[PDB]
Amino acid sequence: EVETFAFQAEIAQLMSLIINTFYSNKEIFLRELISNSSDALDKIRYESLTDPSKLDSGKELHINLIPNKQDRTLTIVDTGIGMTKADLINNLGTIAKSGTKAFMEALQAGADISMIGQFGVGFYSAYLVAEKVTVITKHNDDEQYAWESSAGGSFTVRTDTGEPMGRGTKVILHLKEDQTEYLEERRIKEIVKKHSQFIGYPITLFVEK
Ligand SMILES: Clc1ccc(-c2cnco2)cn1
Repeated sequence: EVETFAFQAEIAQLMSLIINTFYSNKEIFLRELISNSSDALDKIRYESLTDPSKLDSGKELHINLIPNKQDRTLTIVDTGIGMTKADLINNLGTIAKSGTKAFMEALQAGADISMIGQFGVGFYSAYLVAEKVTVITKHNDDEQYAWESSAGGSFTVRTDTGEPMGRGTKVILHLKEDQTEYLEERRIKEIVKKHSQFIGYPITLFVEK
């Protein structure tokens, strides 16, 4: 059973700007998604300080980067707090309407796309490199769900029958044909070292057969 939703107009406009603006510094998508994972891990860690049972769904707090050249996907997995169905529908747990308003003002006031994370909407930088994004998520208080969008003004949500996750979020980037450098080990390592060197969780770059 698949539910299809329209993006709020302001979010559709944000996505269109990300997809259509000429902007060469696309590699920041990875910094933004790793930062979101770190924020999600901080949240479950904080809850666990007063309620250790919050980690019954998984004690390890980490980030995995999983390239797959056969599927043309880069997957960012974290064991953070995850998202409820309501969070997914409400712009993946962001205040994206107000964040977009500020971001678009800043761009007209001199800012560039790399600054997107200062406005709480860094997730959408995935569309710098991905033609489709799938988000699989499991929060302690809800079931496992899959969100997906190829932009174009709509997203879907369905219960996920795939591999159970325990707790956290998996962002699957279905890369554009001309963006496959982001599956190359040396390129990913370079981006992590440049932009994510102070993230306080282990970031494991998986290798391929
Ligand atoms: Cl990641 C990103 C890329 C482009 C823009 C933008 C806004 N206005 C023109 O381009 C914002 N964020």
